[PDB]
Amino acid sequence: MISKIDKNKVRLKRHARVRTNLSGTAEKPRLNVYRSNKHIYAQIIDDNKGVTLAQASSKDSDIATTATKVELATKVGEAIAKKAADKGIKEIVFDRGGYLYHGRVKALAEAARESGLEF
Amino acid sequence: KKGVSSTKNGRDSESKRLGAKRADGQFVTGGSILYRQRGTKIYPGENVGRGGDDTLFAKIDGVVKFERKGRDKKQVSVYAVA
Amino acid sequence: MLLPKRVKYRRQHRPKTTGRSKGGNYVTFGEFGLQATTTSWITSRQIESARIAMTRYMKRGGKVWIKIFPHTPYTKKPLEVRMGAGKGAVEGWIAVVKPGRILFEVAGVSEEVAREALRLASHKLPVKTKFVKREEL
Amino acid sequence: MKQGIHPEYHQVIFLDTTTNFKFLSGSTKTSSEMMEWEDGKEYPVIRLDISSDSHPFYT
Amino acid sequence: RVNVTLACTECGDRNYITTKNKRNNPERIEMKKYCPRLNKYTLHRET
Amino acid sequence: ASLKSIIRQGKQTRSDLKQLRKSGKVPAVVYGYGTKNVSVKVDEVEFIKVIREVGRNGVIELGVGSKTIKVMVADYQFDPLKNQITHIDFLAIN
Amino acid sequence: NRLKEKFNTEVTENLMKKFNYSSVMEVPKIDKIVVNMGVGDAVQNSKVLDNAVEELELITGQKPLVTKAKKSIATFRLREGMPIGAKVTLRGERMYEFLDKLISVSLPRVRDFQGVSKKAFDGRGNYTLGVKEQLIFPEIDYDKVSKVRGMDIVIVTTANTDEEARELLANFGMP
RNA sequence: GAUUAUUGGAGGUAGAGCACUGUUUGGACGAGGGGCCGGUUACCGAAUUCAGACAAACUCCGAAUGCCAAUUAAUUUAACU
RNA sequence: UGGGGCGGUCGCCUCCUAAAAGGUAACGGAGGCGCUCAAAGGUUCCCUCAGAAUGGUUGGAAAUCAUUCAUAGAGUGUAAA
RNA sequence: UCUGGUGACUAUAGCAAGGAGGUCACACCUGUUCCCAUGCCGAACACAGAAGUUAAGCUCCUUAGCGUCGAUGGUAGUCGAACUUACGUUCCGCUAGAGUAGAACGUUGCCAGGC
Repeated sequence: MISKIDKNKVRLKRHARVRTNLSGTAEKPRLNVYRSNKHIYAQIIDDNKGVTLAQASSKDSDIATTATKVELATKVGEAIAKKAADKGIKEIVFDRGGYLYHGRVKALAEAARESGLEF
Repeated sequence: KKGVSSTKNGRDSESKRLGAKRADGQFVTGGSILYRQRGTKIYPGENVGRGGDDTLFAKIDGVVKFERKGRDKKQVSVYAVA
Repeated sequence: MLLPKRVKYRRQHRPKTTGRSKGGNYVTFGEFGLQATTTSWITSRQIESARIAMTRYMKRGGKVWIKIFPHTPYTKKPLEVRMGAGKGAVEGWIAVVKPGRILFEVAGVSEEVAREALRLASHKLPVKTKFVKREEL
Repeated sequence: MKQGIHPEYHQVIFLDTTTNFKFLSGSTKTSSEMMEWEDGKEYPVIRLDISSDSHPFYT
Repeated sequence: RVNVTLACTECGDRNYITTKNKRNNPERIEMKKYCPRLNKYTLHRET
Repeated sequence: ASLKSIIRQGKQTRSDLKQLRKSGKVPAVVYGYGTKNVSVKVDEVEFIKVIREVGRNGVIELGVGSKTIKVMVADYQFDPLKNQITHIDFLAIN
Repeated sequence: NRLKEKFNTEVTENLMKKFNYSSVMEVPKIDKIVVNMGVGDAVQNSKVLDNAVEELELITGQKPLVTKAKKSIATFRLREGMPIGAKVTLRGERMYEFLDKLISVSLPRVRDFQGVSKKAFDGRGNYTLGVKEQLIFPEIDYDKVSKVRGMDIVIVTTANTDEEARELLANFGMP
């Protein structure tokens, strides 16, 4: 006998083992990330105070298409980078969640990296 | 005397002046020691480093604060308002 | 019976003589029993003689429970030899008690019979004692 | 499907004379003597067995 | 298993020291590290 | 089953406590539904009489001041050695 | 997926009358099977292990893998190392296309009276089955195989226990 | 500097306790190798339980007192190089 | 050196004695050392315990494999911590 | 006023049990061609689809049943003092462990939707 489960708790555990040496100073805030199944959501957060700094999403209607599963997040990285052009347009603290530098992640990552911001 | 037989359990170490060195409240240096230990009885927190021998040193100068860490564990903080 | 027959170390420390009974001060297995009024050691042997006496007086009568085991050794050198060039071998095993600490219990036999047997056991014993019933109320 | 240690199987048309139970697989990449389409265009080399002909219960 | 003395190419001195194991590592090992003559991490080999 | 008590007060020292427990009385503390953590003391003798009269359990009327309270035991601290009692806990069922 | 719809009909016919799963989302499916061989004592039988590998290479889609001994258990020559294993994970369409194959060569050479067996389970939904390699390699009859072996076959099911393994064994199995 | 009300903290003694390690009971449970024909039954061993006890080199717990330091406050008279 | 002597030992590491800071003797009690690992090192990225039963081609029980609990007991290069 | 992570509060925060919730998100899944993917699986990871999902997971509601903490009082123990000669006695303070009443099945900050 054996059972199937949710992966998000493992994501979160790995995320916690990451967060140890990794926190939003409110100078290089932590860029927290989440893909559930369909849309990928993101938030620049201060952790010195624990308070947000932005709010962005794939299913956020501003950057919204039916492109790739991937270029969607890339668009979001451009859009949130413009949002950061307001402030926090600098090199900051990136969080790979309990995820990897690959796929949707890497796409959106370089999107935000090359849409102005130099973490 | 006459035949005094021998033994062996007469061997031990030279102790190591372990434990703490400073207390909750007092003010410190940058290269200052606060605790000689083994393992991690207490974990360094703020402005503290764990050297080779699990020796804890406050990074900076300031006051000390021992405190709990989790539900059941301990840590150390150092604050430099001073 | 239900024991790890081994030990950790041989030469251990001579325990605390003073104090009080941490427990074992009540009747559980038998109905009648004996508790104590002193706080001294036992040498694995007054028990032997005592249960022998109680048995052979009971004529293989009632049932009996010892609440004891010498968990602990002592040592002794040979006769009055010079001092401090080691620690002597063991000579026996002991288990100190406390006043109030039960020692023996019995059932399946008369009150007075038990009383007599226990009295008789005490006489090969080094400690003042007391005969007791199953506590109630 | 342990890739890295995966040889090739294939859903072969085990076309036996006893009911032609051609719903099997393996590395029996043999000559398709019966290049059929209702079953796999592969080996019917499973020629004769008793699994569908003579069971000890229903022979 | 000996006191292992690596000879740099042109750092000019008999400087660096480490452990080896002849059974594990009988041949001549080489690798990168800072020879301060040049301000860089450069290769040296056993000799 | 209508036993009385008398109220303890604060800082009953080692001395007065040993004296009272040595007297023909015993300290008690009651709590539970219908009551607070109330500290009193009671005659050992009548307590034992009602024990032998009722058994282990009994909804007893308890006279403190004016009120007769239904109560039973919570537990008790009892010395087997010398077979006298040192403390008795009580629980009210109301 | 040959026995797939066969099972999909028997559930709605039998276990939707006995078990009555409140949603199709909660329907009892099999997960997979592990096909780990056993010892294959390759203290010098490296070649016998190669042969038992090549057996499952062709029987199954994946070959096994040789678990080095974690221990130095006496009464057996093994140590840190000592490749003494074999391990195979049959999940998907291979699982089904192999299932229909093996139950269709099983009774001819297994020589079983029940048709396959009645039980060897361990009380979980896992068979703990040991064998003598009769029905297997119907691709290569027992002419060139060097050594009898029997895997440790374990059902892996969404079902609860071996009692339900029986109910699903009702599909092209003879318990 | 010292002493004391006040704080704040470190720590695992004493005591308590089985929660590990154990050491020990008793009784049970069932089974095992085995009384036999592979088994019964007993037997032990082990597990499991009930209940119980012991511990310098056992601890889930945990004092008092002492130790360290505070803007520590008050009274003294030290203290250091 | 509980006279000398014979015996035995003579330098480091770990525990207990050592008395809840540290420290602390005994010809007092228990164990280790006179190295190893270029991978058992560094970095990055994955994984996560034996054991027990659970039981089964093996089955000496248990090798291997199988499911649940397992408190890290597993394991952690070398003694105990 | 549901979600998301973000959260700081120790689990009286829980465990287990019982019930509702529905592809706003959640996840079931469709498969592997696509990057990627696994000393040994599209298992996982990653890829591409959302086809059907609350059944699971998940939220809420109930049980404190398991756990947790946890009184009051009291005990030992212990400072100190004074006694005497005691495996001590007494007085003064500190007052534990265990037990026991009892409890709680969460507070909570951020954001943008959702409201």
